[PDB]
Amino acid sequence: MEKGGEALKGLTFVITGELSRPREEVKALLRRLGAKVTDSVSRKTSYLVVGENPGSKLEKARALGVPTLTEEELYRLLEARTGKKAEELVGS
Repeated sequence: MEKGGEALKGLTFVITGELSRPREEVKALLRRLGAKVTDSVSRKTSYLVVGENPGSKLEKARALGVPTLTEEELYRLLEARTGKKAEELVGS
């Protein structure tokens, strides 16, 4: 009876321009995860998904004070909540 519904919701994720990779695919699953996402910074944001390495996110992902959100946590609760591979392929 307890559906819970609290994977990683209540958090926002912003993508610096494009992070240097497909930010629409990961964002298409983020919304499905209940959590919200953005692509700008004014104050209420200050949350970015660190996926790539040399991604353009190096600006908000490095942040000399701003807080960045590890995309790993998003990748965890995603599978830990989806119960299936996020790629839907690869193998085993």
